[PDB]
Amino acid sequence: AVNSFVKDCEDPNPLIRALAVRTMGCIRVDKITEYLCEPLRKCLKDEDPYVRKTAAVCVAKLHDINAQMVEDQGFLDSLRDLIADSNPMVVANAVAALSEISESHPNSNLLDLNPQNINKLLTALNECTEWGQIFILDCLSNYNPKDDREAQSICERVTPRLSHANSAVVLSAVKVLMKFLELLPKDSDYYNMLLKKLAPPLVTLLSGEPEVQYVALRNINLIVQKRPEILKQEIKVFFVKYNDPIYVKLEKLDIMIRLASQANIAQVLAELKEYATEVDVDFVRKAVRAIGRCAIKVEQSAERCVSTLLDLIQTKVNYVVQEAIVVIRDIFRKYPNKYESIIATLCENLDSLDEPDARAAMIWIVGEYAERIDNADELLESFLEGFHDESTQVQLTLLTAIVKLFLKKPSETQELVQQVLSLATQDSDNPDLRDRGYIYWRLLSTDPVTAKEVVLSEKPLISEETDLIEPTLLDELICHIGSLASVYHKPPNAFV
Amino acid sequence: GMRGLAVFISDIRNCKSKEAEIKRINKELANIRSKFKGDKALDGYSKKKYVCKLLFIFLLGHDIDFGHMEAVNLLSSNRYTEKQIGYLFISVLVNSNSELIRLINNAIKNDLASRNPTFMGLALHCIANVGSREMAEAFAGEIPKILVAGDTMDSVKQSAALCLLRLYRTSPDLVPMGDWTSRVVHLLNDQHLGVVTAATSLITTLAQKNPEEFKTSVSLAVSRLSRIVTSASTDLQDYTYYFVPAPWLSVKLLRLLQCYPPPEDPAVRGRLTECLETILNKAQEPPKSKKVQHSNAKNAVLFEAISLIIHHDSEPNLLVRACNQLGQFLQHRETNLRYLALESMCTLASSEFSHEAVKTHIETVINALKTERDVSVRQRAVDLLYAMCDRSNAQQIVAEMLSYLETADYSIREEIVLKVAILAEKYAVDYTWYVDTILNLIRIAGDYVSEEVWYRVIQIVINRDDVQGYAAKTVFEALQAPACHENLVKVGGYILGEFGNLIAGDPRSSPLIQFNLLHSKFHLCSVPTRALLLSTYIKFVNLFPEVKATIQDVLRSDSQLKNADVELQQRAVEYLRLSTVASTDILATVLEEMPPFPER
Amino acid sequence: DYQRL
Amino acid sequence: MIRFILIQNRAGKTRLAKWYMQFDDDEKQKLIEEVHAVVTVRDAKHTNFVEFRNFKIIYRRYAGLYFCICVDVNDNNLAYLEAIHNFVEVLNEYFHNVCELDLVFNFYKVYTVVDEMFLAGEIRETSQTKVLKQLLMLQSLE
Amino acid sequence: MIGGLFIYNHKGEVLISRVYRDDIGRNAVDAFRVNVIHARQQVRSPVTNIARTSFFHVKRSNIWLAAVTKQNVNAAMVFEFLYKMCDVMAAYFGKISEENIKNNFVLIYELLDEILDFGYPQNIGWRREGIKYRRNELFLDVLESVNLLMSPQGQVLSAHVSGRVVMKSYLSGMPECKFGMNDKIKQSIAIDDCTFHQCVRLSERSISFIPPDGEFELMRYRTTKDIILPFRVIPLVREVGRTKLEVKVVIKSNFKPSLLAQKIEVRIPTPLNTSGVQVICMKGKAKYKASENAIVWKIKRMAGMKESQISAEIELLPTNDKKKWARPPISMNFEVPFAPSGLKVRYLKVFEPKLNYSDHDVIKWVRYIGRSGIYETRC
Repeated sequence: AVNSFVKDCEDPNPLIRALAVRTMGCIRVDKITEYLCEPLRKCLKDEDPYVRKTAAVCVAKLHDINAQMVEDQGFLDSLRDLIADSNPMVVANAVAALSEISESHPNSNLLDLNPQNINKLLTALNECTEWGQIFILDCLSNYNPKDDREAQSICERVTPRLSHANSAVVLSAVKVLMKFLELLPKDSDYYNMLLKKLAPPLVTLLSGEPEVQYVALRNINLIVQKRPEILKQEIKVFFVKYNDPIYVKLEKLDIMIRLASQANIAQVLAELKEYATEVDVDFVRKAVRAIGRCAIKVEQSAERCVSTLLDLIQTKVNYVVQEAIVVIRDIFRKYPNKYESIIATLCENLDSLDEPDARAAMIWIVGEYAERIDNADELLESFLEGFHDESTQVQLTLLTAIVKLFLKKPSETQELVQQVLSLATQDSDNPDLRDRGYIYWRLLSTDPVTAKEVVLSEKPLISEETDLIEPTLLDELICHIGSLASVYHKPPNAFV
Repeated sequence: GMRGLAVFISDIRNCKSKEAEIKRINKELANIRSKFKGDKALDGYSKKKYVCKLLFIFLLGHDIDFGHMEAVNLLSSNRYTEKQIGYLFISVLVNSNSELIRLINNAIKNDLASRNPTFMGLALHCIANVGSREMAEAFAGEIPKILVAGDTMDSVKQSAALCLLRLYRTSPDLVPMGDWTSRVVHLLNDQHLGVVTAATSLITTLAQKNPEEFKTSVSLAVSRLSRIVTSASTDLQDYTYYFVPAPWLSVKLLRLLQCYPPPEDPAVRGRLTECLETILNKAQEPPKSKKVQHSNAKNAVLFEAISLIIHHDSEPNLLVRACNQLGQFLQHRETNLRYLALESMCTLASSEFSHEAVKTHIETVINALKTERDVSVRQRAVDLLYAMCDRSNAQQIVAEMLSYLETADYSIREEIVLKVAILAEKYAVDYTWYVDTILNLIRIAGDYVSEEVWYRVIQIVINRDDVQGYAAKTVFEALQAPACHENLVKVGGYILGEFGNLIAGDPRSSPLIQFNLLHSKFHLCSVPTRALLLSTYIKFVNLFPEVKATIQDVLRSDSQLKNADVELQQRAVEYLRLSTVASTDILATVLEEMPPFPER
Repeated sequence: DYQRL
Repeated sequence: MIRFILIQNRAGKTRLAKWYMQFDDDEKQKLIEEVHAVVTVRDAKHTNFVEFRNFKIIYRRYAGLYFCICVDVNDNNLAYLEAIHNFVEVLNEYFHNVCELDLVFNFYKVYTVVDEMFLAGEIRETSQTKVLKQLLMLQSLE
Repeated sequence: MIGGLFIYNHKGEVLISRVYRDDIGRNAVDAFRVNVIHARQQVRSPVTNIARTSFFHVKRSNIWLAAVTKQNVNAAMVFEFLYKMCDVMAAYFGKISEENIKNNFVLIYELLDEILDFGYPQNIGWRREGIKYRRNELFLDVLESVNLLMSPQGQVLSAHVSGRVVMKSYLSGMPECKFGMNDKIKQSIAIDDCTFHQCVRLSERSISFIPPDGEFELMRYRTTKDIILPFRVIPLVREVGRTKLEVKVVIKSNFKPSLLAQKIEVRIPTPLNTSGVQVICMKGKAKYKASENAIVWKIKRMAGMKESQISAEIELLPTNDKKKWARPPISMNFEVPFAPSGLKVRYLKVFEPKLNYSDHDVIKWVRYIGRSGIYETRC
């Protein structure tokens, strides 16, 4: 059929030619590549946008299999010259092919683009449709601006583009321009008017299907973490309505926290009050988490949220109590030695610990305020029953809390520290835990004098940093906003 | 007949989405409670229909909460159908009650004193299908009274034997060993083959647990085998399926013999040999019924005979012939034949006289693995290799099976990795090859390995001494790969942070380069990962104050000192404060080399 | 309803 | 010995399950979903032998029916397959036409038959004609 | 890009399947069937990944749409492609039904082969020149959706309108259209934001274009301020011990008295433990439905600048009274013959320089059709 394929590639009618090329381009055998190398040369060079576009797609499909080939590189060069084509579709599929082969990466990728090509692709953007526009956009997320001249010109070239495909093309354009924010914030004020420009189109995207709302909302949360100074006071708009899908509700609450300000305390507290009444466990947990974050954000919210979370503590629901435990741990880490009276209540509701993290939080807290509590020693001694099968992190937390408490009050924790150190040094399959046990055995046997210099040193605050992300991770996501990577919140270095 | 149950089933079955059926079943629950609580509980059709409807509802996926005394009522009845439905309800619905148990006991002991298959059959079915403590206690020696020197309806005998077997499975302690075995080892010759089957089940269990009591049966049972193997072309077509005379009893007696050593009686052994040879010879001629079931039954009998041979091990030549026949089946057209043949070869590999033949077929096993396109056969062949594993074996085996891991879907990946680790632990000849295999596997799979396997390899490394430098060098050579896995970061960080003194001599592996690689991989880490990296950094400070200035610079970042996590902040404070002093006395003292890990 | 523009 | 018995359709609606040892309902039902998942993905061209954890399943098809059988590790499987085939034969010859509606409406009859030749996790009766005779005599009286 | 593409029905079986890449296997479709349709863990995300395998799912009619890939593509483009596939299916064979899907094998195969190769989507572009109409006529439909969250304390919590333009033109030749409306931003309104069709040219901003043949949408726009409220709802709730509630709901017609409302729907919230409700209505008919916890009062017609109310007695079943009933908002659904935004059309300058006929030959038709979106009044 391959000979029949070539004969059809010689057919006067362009449709049969393109059909033959398309059929050959899909089969993956060791000899199809070298065989179609010769027919495909005169199909890229043909009197038809249909044939040229099909041959471009088939070149793309060709390079992916068995094709390193010098003639394949000649195909690449011919395709690159066919960027200068009269068909929007031909150049669109050509640049799509170029981008796909740019994923095949012996560091020699994309082979092109300079001011001349930049103007050509601007013209293509003018004269092509959704698919080609996206191909141009994500191909041009690879250029490096030489200076402010071309950056300025291309940015006016793209700024009007609130276009037909909306989400795809618009968000691709946002990707490109966010990539090309390198100019200082207060320049000749294109920057400021662009800042004003961005709010409307971003607002418009919350009016699609709940799934595009989710994708856009993920992207918005990422950008807000990157830049909070864009939608400064549009906190009103993204209030959750009572029939959203739950995930949208959750991330909307997260963004609510991201944008709460000095004017927002009253509305935010009311909002969280009606949201807390919902029955979903995850919703309630994230809502009280939001309560805690708002408490962190400002002091009046701090005291009000402490009061509300104490009320939730006497609501006697276990999981919300543990979440509020983690919250109050964070609060004391941020605002210490103000609300120590709640620790008595926490000790009363200490029988409600069924999660390792909340148990670790109680362990660390009772370690901290050992001066406050004369009874927590017996509690942690009861917790000493489980050395194994109690999760490594809980083991480390109890180890550090016990050693610090013994440092503060050696009179009654001597046998405890020797027994826990012996258990750590004689049972640890955790190499790091054994090393840590050895370190503290050669430390408490050296002097408490230096240990209090080391261990007892006070720790800095947190200063309103709720649920942030690693800088470089965020930056590399800013290379790939529109794709799956941003939603997954994890780089392609973990998935190939 | 009966129409109301059909009407009910049609009404509720023909329903829309489950909410409408929920309202329907609620209305029916109201109706049925109104009929039972209050109203007149009529005897036959009313309550029979009601309880049948309730049972259908319960099996449909809902619950029945009432009408349990009125369910015992059907047990206390004259009609067969009423008692049968009551038995259905009590057997299917068993709740936590004591009065119900006592009433069931009363009804069963009263009904058992009948003389028809129906009543004793229903009672024994109730006892065996569910079973309780007191109800088994009431007939501990009563069922033997039926099954001693007393003959009842043959189906009744089968029911009694099976019920006693069930009760002994549930209460082996509460079963006496009185002088009743004599008839049990007498009724094996009985003509009725169902009674033979039930008795064979009971004898199999008891004799496999109590060999001494049932040694008498051997000769009689082997005589039964001899007569049944060739009886006639029409002997008991009542018990003959598709031209094959009684396969199940042959298989069952073959399994029965396995509880004893090879029989001593020369007549028994000779007749057994002749019978098995006869089995082989009839297997020689082509099937007499082209429907597959004939072949299935014959090969079932054959394979159980092979099992008897392998367990008792009488003959070297017979074992080799069995191996050859099975090998013929390993490429047989039928897939089930291939499966059973490969299983039987897995068993037969243990036969040392045919183990040489099996070894010559190890390549055939490999080919069947790589040609299966059926998954199951490959891990079965892996198990076979596990059985046949010695040193040189282990070598070529792990080579082929790491290839067969790089061809593995998702999970057989991880558990075959686990057996690879344990096999290397068992058969390590040179420990460099062991760590080499470990790193090869972590390269191939990576994501699905363990949390304790690398614990064990660290223990081995710290206990082997000499290989530690080579291991560290190999690790440092490995980590320079562009794509780097996160667990590789843990293992490399630990090994190099604890042995950097040996490897820092080479400028390409200078302490500067080590720290550069570590801080490069720093941003691909979990929080425990970066805690471990902080610990390795401080131990590295112990190793080479040369870089300490840059090291002191690194952990002094705001991201770490004002970190939002407790333990990371604590570790940063501790390391910073101990580097602040850096007296080199406490610094060297506390940070020792670390004693080797004792083996668990 | 429709009205003359 | 036999653990339990399953007969399921393409969708997975539970018409019959029969156990022999003490077992809780939640584990029973979940086992139902994963055994359903395992069986439904296969087709004709696969060996009817599957191994999962500590048990093994035999499962033969009829039109649109899944008949699943759970037993121990060392039992003789294809013998049980023959038993199931004979079971289907006797059920077919009973009604003169076997269908799902027979299962729906003659569930007690199916209960009686399986009790008459399946008890305590083992085969009880293998002879078809005697089963038919017992069926005829026990269907007669009320 | 995209390899396999699979579709299900509500019963769960595969309907039509085509795979464009070697990567995708039957395991993907099987896992999709088991883990979506047969998995009872409802709470999810519209996308999912298992063992590095991305699954894309959406339900329309009773039909699942499954897309699977290995690489990090943009989701929005693929989703637009899926919407395009569904829309062309609906266009080609109307209602989307299982047998309707089934009886189109050749259509499905030729379209998938043409529109899509190896995962790559293939496909004046709005009006030709040979269109002629001796009766130059155009129709205007003004569709606007009103959204309101209304407080119990009498303040508008949120208000915004999504508006779209629907026009049906039948004109000869290549008409040059200039749209005239009060874009002063004296009659004037402000356009908060707007997106257009490809025919719209940027160069107060007016719309200059050559319209596509027949019916088409010129522009998409959103309005949030200066929105004329169609209705005002007055909630009143009274508790009567532990057995009854006295709730009377008053609604205000906030439009011209000459305007008659059509198909008025009011949904009055009631607790699940409501033992009964007695309905009183002076206009229309009032019904109580204990099932969904609502009181159904429908008004056929009722004029602007007027008021209507329902007297209701909500009888409650005694229960755990400590946990008080959280009142849902009072929701109303309606259709109005006017635009809540207030847009006024100055003109529509349509000229044909090519053909020798004037603007007076055009029959220009305009009407307003307002719809209710989310209209809830908290109580």
